[PDB]
Amino acid sequence: DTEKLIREKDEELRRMQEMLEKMQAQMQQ
Amino acid sequence: DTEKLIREKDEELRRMQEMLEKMQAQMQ
Ligand SMILES: [Zn+2]
Ligand SMILES: [Zn+2]
Ligand SMILES: [Zn+2]
Ligand SMILES: [Zn+2]
Repeated sequence: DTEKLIREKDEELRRMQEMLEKMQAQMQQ
Repeated sequence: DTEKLIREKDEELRRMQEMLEKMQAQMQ
């Protein structure tokens, strides 16, 4: 399914952005 | 205690490095 494929990939990208965000914060505080 | 502190900070960087590697591999 094409909408499901876009959605699953987009969520994975969102989860990775959040991880990077949490990592950068750890190297600050 | 300085050696213990260095290892604990190293463990945290390794965990971040390892998650970074999973992201790059995952984006294949
Ligand atoms: Zn469809
Ligand atoms: Zn997106
Ligand atoms: Zn889900
Ligand atoms: Zn966020």
